[PDB]
Amino acid sequence: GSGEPREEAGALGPAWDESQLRSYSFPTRPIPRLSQSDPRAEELIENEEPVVLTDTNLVYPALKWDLEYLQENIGNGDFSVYSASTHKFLYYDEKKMANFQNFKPRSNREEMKFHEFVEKLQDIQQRGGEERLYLQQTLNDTVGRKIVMDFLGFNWNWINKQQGKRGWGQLTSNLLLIGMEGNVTPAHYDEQQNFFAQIKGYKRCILFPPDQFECLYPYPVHHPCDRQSQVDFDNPDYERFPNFQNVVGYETVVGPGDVLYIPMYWWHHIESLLNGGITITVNFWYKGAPTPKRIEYPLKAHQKVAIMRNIEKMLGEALGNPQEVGPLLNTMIKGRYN
Amino acid sequence: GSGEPREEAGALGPAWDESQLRSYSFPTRPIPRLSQSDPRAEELIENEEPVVLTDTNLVYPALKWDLEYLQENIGNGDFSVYSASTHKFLYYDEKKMANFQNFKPRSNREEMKFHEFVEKLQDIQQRGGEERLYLQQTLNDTVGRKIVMDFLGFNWNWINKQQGKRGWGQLTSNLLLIGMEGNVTPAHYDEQQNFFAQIKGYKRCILFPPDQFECLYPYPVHHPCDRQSQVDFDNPDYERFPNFQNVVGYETVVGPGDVLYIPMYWWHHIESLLNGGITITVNFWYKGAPTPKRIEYPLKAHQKVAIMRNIEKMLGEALGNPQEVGPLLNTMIKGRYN
Ligand SMILES: O=C(O)Cc1cs/c(=N\C(=O)[C@@H]2CCN(S(=O)(=O)c3ccccc3)C2)n1O
Ligand SMILES: O=C(O)Cc1cs/c(=N\C(=O)[C@@H]2CCN(S(=O)(=O)c3ccccc3)C2)n1O
Ligand SMILES: [Zn+2]
Ligand SMILES: [Zn+2]
Repeated sequence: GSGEPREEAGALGPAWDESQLRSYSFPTRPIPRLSQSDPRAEELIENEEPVVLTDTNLVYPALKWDLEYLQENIGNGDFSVYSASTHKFLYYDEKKMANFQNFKPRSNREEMKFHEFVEKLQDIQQRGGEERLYLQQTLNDTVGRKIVMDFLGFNWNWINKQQGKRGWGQLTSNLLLIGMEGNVTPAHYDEQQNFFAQIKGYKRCILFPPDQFECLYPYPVHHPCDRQSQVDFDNPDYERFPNFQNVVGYETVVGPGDVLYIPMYWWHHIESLLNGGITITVNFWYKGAPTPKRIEYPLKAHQKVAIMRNIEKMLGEALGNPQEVGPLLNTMIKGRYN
Repeated sequence: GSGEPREEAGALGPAWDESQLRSYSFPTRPIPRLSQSDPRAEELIENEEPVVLTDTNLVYPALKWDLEYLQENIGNGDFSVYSASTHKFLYYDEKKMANFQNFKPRSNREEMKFHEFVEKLQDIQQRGGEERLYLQQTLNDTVGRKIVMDFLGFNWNWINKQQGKRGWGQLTSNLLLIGMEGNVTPAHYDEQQNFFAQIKGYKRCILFPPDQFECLYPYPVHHPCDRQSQVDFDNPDYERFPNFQNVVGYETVVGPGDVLYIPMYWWHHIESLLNGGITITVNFWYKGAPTPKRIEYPLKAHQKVAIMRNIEKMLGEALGNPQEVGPLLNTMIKGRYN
């Protein structure tokens, strides 16, 4: 999967061991770890394939970040902090909750100050509780001068050259992620290009190419969990999701200084290693390049994914009610295309 | 189904008996036979429900038509004549035959003069052959003066008032249908409003409302047999088409002078009665009224049918190949909406 664990400099031991990885039913192949100066890494990014770049220095000034330094300097703004009773955080589109009245939400959001999230995490650790927290906040203007200086110290030269070379849209946001050990963001896909810059701790990243759509069974587009896989990776229901027995992933473990390119529409399952301490990540999201004027066949897998999304959307509007999308689609194919 | 057979005037016996009707697996209810002056008949047509009008005099001058009079006066143009080895005529869109290379056609068209079709039918009857023929030709300018006079004698006053009252488009064509006894046009639906004017002989008409789409399993839109039911009414495959066990039809027998309104998108199965002689029919097709500017919910069944047709069409163009429509639709719903 992730290969034999890397050895940290200065003979400080292995960065992790296989007992910090969760157990799943599918095989994986390693994502390549390359230098940013390696043309193989440019070839991968251009072909919209994942790659771990080891030496971008993208967030070099942020490698000194921890909770004390952040609490001291990140400012007095509000931070979105997500809770969870188990290791799996259950995200959902709150705007789409109206369409599914029989939807029980289980990972609630709560805005708080940074110093509150820090002492709330210290609250849990000593009381021995099993509640998990996950801070996920877009970096804004309300951060202190020191964080602004660190932010200005990012390798904007390298990443801006990446944005122009690939024809991507401009940077949409930076997401700061601080998570507890063992936290799991379940498999889902995003519609923007992602540079996943690891800062503190180690995160296991399992990626699935867009052509695995058939094996990962995303929720209906109108469901609050749109773009998330319905499959419970810890207890896969092979009767509902038989092609999950065919899924093959791409796996890597990113540590401080690593930058993982997650191509747009690629599924990713992200977990903070067991017993590995808190994790810190900053993401760089770019809107993908505009679709070519004339079409090249055969279509890319992510184009077919977008086609399916648009059919579901347009059908929900045409029928007036997203709940009728399913029965019409079954009416369309039953005994005609299946 | 069609009720007890009507008694012809002058004590000339029953117009038909139940032994001239084919045997099928589904129940039926009678289509109402009404006077054109009956408001119930106007209510049915306005609600796009079938009705048999008994006294339109729509094609009154044509009631004297037979093969001798037609051969004498219909002119020297070409007439499309369809052949068939069995009673079921297998029509298909020749333009869509490219998409389905593994399609074997079994009811071939052949253009000929009217006098040839007449003596070819006399050829078959005396040689005892089992080959069937079905003349289906749009009436054009190349018809003799006498047929023009008969055509001018149609009740244009009544039918034009119908066209304006319902907001329909203008008349698209008149189809002259001359068929042999026992001929069957299998179940299919049309996208225009139809006034089905019976002239000679009797035809059993079995209609299914558009909301029976699920029970009648039409071919893929890109298939040459688009808009036709895949179900063999003489040997229904309940394993492929389980909801055909739920279908209920509307049934009637039309004779000379009867006009059957077949509403747009209504399925119809039309058969010339066994041992009943040749049949003559003229159809009047009108494009339906333009769809209302703002939408009224819930949708009509035929609107959902049109929605499904457009998804299949647009998907075939987007993917570049109609053969990929099926697998993408299954990919879309398998384990997500089913
Ligand atoms: O725990 C982890 O490390 C894994 C993890 C935490 S958050 C996350 N992803 C996201 O938060 C967004 C939500 C929607 N998309 S988006 O449409 O591309 C977009 C991008 C920019 C602005 C708005 C929308 C990705 N991942 O994968
Ligand atoms: O044997 C019988 O009596 C039954 C029978 C014989 S032919 C027939 N139907 C048709 O020939 C057309 C083919 C396509 N449509 S259409 O889109 O509405 C249309 C209408 C006008 C111009 C062009 C297209 C109906 N039926 O039902
Ligand atoms: Zn994501
Ligand atoms: Zn028809």
